[PDB]
Amino acid sequence: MGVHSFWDIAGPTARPVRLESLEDKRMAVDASIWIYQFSHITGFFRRICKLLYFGIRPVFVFDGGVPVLKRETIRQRKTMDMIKEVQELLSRFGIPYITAPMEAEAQCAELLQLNLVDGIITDDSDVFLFGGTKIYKNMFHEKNYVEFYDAESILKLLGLDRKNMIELAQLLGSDYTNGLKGMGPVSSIEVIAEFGNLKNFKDWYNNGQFDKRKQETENKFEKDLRKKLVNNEIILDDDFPSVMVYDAYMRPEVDHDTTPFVWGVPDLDMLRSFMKTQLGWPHEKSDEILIPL
DNA sequence: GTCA
Repeated sequence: MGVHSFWDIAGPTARPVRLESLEDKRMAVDASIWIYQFSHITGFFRRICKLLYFGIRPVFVFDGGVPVLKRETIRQRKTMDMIKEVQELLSRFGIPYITAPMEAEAQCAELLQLNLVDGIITDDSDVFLFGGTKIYKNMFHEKNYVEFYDAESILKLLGLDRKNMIELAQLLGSDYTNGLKGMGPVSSIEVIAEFGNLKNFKDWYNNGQFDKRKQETENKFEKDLRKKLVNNEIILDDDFPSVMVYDAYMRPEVDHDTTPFVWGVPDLDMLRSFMKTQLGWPHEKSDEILIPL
């Protein structure tokens, strides 16, 4: 997920962290993203166990609904009784969960900004756009280490602040915008490097679009860029950059609740029962995995 | 370099 291929750009700044080092950390986890995949009880259970195995204290976050901007965009790119059975599993695991007003990602970012969590576990790079600043990526790949990302390293090493990343999304694409046809990680980062921002990029493109001369006296990088935008027949309007896309990312609907989370030990019997009730499990299988933790 |  995320600004399409934004992870490609943020990429060079990742720093590998052993999962052992995460012991005792309060971590926001976007639950809705998991439900949108996972059978739905099995995946949760495995992932939850990996989490607890390493001593992570997770807070699961759920969507309170999908904003209109996100609905349109996903559709174009092409029971909730499952959500209950999973909050059942969580509660029986002692793990707290909240339902956000709108987006789990944006809410997750707010938990970090309020010191209710230490980091965000996510593979959705839109979390940077909503202002998330301490991201753990590839938590459920089969590895012993995870990739750590923070907004400061991105700032110092790449020269990209939060506004820059929202404008990167309007080139690359994301949960809110399709980006521009023909634009990927490298064209997009270079457009920001050359013009600083999208207004100067639109201006450069409209001012030379029919002025016969400037097009022949342009740098090579420009000459190739103009070509690609024209091949794709792109119209840079007064709608570009989008003010509403900027607004959805900069001020999303979020729950300023400042009440610290509480974590309980799991319950070895409520879980063994649970899995039997639903997944046709024995108390042998259940106990063998859990009891260690 | 950008997409199956």
